[PDB]
Amino acid sequence: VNTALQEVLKTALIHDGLARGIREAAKALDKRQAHLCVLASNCDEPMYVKLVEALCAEHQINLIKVDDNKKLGEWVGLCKIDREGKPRKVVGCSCVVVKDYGKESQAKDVIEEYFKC
Amino acid sequence: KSYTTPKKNKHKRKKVKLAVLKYYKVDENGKISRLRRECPSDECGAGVFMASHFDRHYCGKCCLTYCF
Ligand SMILES: [Zn+2]
Repeated sequence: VNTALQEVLKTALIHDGLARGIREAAKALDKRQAHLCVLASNCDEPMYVKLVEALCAEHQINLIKVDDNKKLGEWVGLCKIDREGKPRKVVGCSCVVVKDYGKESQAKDVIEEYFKC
Repeated sequence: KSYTTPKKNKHKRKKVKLAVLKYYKVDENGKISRLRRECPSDECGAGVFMASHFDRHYCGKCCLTYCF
């Protein structure tokens, strides 16, 4: 499902279906428009983890677990430059709401049937 | 350079850490409890709050002050 997360992240990047920022995510949950969510767990935070699934696991919310903050940040491309090597300075992101409108693809039905059960 | 007249510095906004702690109250139950009054203006969304003064609240870029 990692390649499904990769293709839905590149779909969000190519269709502007991403709203990076946890207060933008809180606004998305408050405006009743959240479809897919990505969660970061077992990372370096004393009190942030309790608030992040407290404000994530409300209703009709998918659960994706990421081991490290920086690996999701490198994946989402906060500073995606210099592809002949590595990105220079990317911080670790934790939560993002994928408000994508692109639906007709290959792995979209697969990830929707995986998350429907 | 250093002139004769003094100059007031610009409004350097102090960084406040863990602000997402101070928006909702979390209990054993999963139901949230907002601590700030919500702005009903259509220019801003339903996720925004109001400012926390000591007499009455204050909206965001709407700049609308509501009394009691
Ligand atoms: Zn407003």
